Amino acid sequence: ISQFSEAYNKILRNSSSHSSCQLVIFVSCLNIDALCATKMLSLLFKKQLVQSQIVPIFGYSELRRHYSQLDDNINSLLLVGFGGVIDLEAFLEIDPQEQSFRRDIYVLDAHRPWNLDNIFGSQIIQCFDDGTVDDTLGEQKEAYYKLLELNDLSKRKQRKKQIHEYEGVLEEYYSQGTTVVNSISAQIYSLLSAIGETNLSNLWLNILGTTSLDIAYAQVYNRLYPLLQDEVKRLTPSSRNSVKTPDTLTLNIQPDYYLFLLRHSSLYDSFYYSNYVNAKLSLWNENGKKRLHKMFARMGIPLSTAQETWLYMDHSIKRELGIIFDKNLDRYGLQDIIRDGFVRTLGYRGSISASEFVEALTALLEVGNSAQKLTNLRKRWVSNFWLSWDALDDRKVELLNRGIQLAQDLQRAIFNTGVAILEKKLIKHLRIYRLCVLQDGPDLDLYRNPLTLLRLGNWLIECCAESEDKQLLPMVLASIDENTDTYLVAGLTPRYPRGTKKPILNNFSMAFQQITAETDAKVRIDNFESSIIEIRREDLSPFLEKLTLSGLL
Amino acid sequence: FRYMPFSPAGTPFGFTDRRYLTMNEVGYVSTVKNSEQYSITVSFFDVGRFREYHFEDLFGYDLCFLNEKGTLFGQSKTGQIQYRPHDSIHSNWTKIIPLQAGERITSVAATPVRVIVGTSLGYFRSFNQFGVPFAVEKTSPIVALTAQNYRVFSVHYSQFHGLSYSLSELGTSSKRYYKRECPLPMSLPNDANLDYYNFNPMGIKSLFFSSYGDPCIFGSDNTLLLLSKWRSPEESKWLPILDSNMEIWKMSGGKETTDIHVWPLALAYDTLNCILVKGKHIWPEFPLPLPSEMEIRMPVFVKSKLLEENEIQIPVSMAAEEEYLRSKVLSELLTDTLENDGEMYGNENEVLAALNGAYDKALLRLFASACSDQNVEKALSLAHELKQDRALTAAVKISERAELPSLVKKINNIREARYEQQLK
Amino acid sequence: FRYMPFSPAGTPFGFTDRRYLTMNEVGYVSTVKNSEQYSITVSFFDVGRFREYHFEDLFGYDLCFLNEKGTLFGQSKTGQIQYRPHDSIHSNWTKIIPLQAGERITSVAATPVRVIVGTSLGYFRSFNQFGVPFAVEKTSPIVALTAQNYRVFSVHYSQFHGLSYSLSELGTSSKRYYKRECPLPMSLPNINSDMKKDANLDYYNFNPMGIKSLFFSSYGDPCIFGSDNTLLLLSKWRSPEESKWLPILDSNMEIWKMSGGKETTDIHVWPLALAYDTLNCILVKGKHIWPEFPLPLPSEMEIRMPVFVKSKLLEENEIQIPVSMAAEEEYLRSKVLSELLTDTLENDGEMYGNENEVLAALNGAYDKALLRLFASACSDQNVEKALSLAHELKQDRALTAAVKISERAELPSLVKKINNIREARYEQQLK
Repeated sequence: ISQFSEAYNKILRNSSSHSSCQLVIFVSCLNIDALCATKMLSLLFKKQLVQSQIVPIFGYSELRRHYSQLDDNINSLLLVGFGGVIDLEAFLEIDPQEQSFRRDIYVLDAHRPWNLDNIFGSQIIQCFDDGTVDDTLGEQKEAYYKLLELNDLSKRKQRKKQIHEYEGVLEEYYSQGTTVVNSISAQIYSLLSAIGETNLSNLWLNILGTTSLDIAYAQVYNRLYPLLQDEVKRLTPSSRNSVKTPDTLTLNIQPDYYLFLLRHSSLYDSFYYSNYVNAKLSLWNENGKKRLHKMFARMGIPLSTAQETWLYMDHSIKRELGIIFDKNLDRYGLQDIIRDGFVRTLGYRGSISASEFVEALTALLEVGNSAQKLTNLRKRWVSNFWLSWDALDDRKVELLNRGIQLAQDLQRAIFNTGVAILEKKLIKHLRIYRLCVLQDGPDLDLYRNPLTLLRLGNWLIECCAESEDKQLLPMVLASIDENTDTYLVAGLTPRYPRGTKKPILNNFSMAFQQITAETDAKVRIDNFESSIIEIRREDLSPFLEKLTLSGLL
Repeated sequence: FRYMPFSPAGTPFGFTDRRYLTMNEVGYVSTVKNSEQYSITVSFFDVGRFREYHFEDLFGYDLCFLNEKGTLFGQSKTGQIQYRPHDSIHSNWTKIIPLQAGERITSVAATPVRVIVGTSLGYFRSFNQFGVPFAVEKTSPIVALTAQNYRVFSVHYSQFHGLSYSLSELGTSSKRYYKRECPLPMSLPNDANLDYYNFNPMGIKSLFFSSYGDPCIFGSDNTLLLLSKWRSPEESKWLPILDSNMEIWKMSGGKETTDIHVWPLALAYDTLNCILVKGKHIWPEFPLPLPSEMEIRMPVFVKSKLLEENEIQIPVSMAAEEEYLRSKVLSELLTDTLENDGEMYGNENEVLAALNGAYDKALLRLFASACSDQNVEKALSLAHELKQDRALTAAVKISERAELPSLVKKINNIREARYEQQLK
Repeated sequence: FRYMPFSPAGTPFGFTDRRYLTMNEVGYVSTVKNSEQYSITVSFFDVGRFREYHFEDLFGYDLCFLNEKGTLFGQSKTGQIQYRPHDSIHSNWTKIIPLQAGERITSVAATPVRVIVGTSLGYFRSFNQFGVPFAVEKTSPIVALTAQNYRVFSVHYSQFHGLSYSLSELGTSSKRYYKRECPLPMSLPNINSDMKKDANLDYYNFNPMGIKSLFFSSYGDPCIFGSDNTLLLLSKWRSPEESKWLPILDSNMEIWKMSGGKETTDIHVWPLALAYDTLNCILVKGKHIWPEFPLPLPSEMEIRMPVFVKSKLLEENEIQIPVSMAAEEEYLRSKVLSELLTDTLENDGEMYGNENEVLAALNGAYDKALLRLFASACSDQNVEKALSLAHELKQDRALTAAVKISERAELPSLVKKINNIREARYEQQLK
């Protein structure tokens, strides 16, 4: 219902004064795509000359202590992706006060399950409803529309069953798993194009966020293979090379690989994550530590000209892999390596693509630093978030490589224990899933912050990415570092070996409502993403007993 | 003869895949070719007034015209046109113009209340701002169009006779003709230069209307022509008030290059807006050039005399003749504009007072030179061209210093004759 | 299409190293080249008023125009012009017109109050008698110019157009247009393949348009004489939508009648001056159509309307024309001249002081010539044709004479029809 140009002009006139008419935006730090959408919105507000206030919020239980206590004349609140599932208007009471209301938020939710009240019956929740979903549960035109108003003994009895007929279609709905169907990069960049501001930095920025979802889903960005192509041609800066210009930020395309961060460095530590790619084939160590030695130590890898040979004349060897894997194409047919990709340059200072670039932003968000420990743990993640947001200037150079050298040990750290829990053989296929409890190993500290955990699962979902022609169910892990057994347990998604036909989002959050509804015996859902909860030590064993019988898939 | 699609201030493709569709004082419209379609990108100079936008071209439009309210597109092969207003209140409309065998649309134009479409066979189809047809007229084939408000200015070129222009006004009662196919004095031309000639057979680089109501044209001969007194056919004539070759030569130092051309953008009462294009091609490419302003100069010079007297510099005595010709044309047009249309900005009186003061001052420099060479008779004719009464008093002091008592009494007879006519 | 420098009545060099620069009713200007320079000698027909003089040329001035007050010289290559007044009151002046590459001065003109300089690109630069520059005007390319002390007459032609005419006046405040680029249907010269070895090829190379001479008449009517040997006079020039060209003289019929029906080509007509009844010319005898050194005595040739048959003149026989045939030609000649003289006196007035005696004699001969055709219609019993001839009479005394011709021819019904015309004119005169 909200045409994209209209809300911008409408939010322009509501706070454009040179006083404390302050509009304030909110963003989570727990997602990479959540960042990059906000950054481009801020800078146009700079050149439209408006005063602002940016606050990060990491926790879903924290939202009350950051809004509902400190407000004076904020008319224009803005928020990025928080309330697609839980209704905030039930979470936060706002009485109707002063039909042409006095304070209006927007919302930029990116998730699949929506909330019917937030689009229909909108009076303060001006949601982003434009040509996003044209089929916003198109059967709803009589269910709640007759729920609003609700001899007659035989007539109303039928009328209660029609309500009960409406009740089931609101029972199967609001009982679905979640993803993000369309990235928040897609919306606001399309909005700016309706305004029409030509800067390649924007075109460099919007493609970053959709690149982040390349490891969570598949066919979401497969729709955006044209929308990457047309813009880099329509925003063609030049037909010539027009060489030796230190400026101008030229944009091109070049092929690239799952074997990653190569152009930055280390065909050495590729050896690990080449075996990641052979972990996608049939092994983790055994044949490859012979098999890699047909394809790799063919050239001893130098010290000085390796600044030139695996920077420059590896183009003789990328060609050679390009003429190796063309004859590994009709015979091997493993198509996780050749990819189209995208690249940028700075005139000088090396070529940096966007494949490796999202990798540095994840690790640099991680490291780079009763109830008395969680406060001094929660003040960390907001602070180290902040040194990643300013990473989008040229002014950060010698901090850019800091995350780079950080990243190529963290994988060496995370692979150091993944190989341990395999060889321990503590994965047990009980009946439905597989359960693993990392009770204690070395280096437990790097598992408090949840962004590492999805990567550990991302490595662990791919150890079981062999054929497995029955029981394609992901796992649930367990780890503990701190007191009272906090146990940030989480679930994963099943994966496809590039063949989504079946609708596999999640079943656990439906069950996560169930166990949280039972006894409230020290269970917590205070963390933001529903795929992560907490548990007590004496509750994880009756957790699974409630889960091995409650088959909700 | 081949009927090529013409656009206002358009540039050809060359060895590239991109070009400029149209170009004016509002902005510029360009197209970028990709793998399967075309992509139209519209950029403006005043970013703070209008919202910049772009869209994909599925049909493949090659004709464009830009005014202060919208953008009009046209297809020469299928006759499909589309008008896109900048405001979201007005809805888009699409209609297909009927075309015969071998008929191609050569020029389009748009005003906020009327739509002008011209073809190669001379069919004149006019629409309103909603698409409702009013009349179908059969005239000469239109090859170039320009419009400000009501007026329709078409350049006609047939197969045998050719080279003519028409001037009309789309009034509320009926269409009135001020000129009925008068001959155009534009000079026709007798690799960058080779490719430009095929796409543009007449050599018309750009054409637009001035801010003071006079039609301007800029042909291949690089001479700015000014049509003065268009409301009266008895005194309607073309005035070449600016010569390209003279302006580049004086500012540079006394030389003349080849790669520095002058593309016209707009003329707003003092200078001609331009883009300095440096290179082999005569058409610009994509960098963002800064707009420049060239001061207006009458093309009256000798070439052998400037080399003997030596950026090339012009002396005092020689510049007085050029200053007299420039001020005489501008003062006559500004006087007729205010007495018929009135003020437009509110500061026309200060411009007129400063121009009339410099006109009488420049004539006194030539008046002083005639007295030094003892030519009393030439000095008598110069005194009659003075407008202000204070200029006649200053002419007496120049005459007394040059020891000519007979010339002094002749100035006083002009003063008594003007006072008698003023009291009648 | 390359242009050529045009002058009034100019002749080319031919097989010699000398030629005439210009020629008019005032005199003639010739030049003699003796291996390094040119020697311009200006001779006049009136030895009593002005004195013949000559000088040495060091710039090679080929363009010239002569009027009653001075002599103007112009250079087509460097653009240097020079005006030389005959009287000792005004001093000589020299100015150089700036010209670009390719652009050349094709025709010059000089009036006593304005200076007219025309170029090949169509630039119109006008100067006054003191040298003050005026506004620059850009128009069509000028190939021919003529003037008589007050107005500017320009002829335009290009490679993608055709011959036109313009009439304007250079006033004190601004330029006023009487005629603005109206089409002129004058025939172009048809050079064939056999003309490449002819001796008259040199005349068409210096003048491709074939314009031999052009000048204004004594009463103010524009005249032009092209390569088609037909004298064209512009009638009704005060009305732009009513302007008409009327041919009143043709040389192609007069040569054949005077030579006794022969087919020789050694007789031509070169127009010098025309003051309403006689075109002054020189009888040039020889192969060349252009004059050379020493000029013969001028002869007089009265104007005649070109209305004759060729087979009928041979059957009825210097060739002589009968009475009956000459009455039709006399009616056409007098009708054109009486209409132009009437409009001239009612708008411009008298010029010499004897226009009333010319008008009275012309109107008397007009009514007398119509009665000869009126008598022939009554003899062949055509009563209806005689009725239309009576309405063309102007004088009241001519209607009385028509009654006596009708009574002698025994036509009583024709007599009463003349009286109805008389009563109708008296009623209109009293309103």
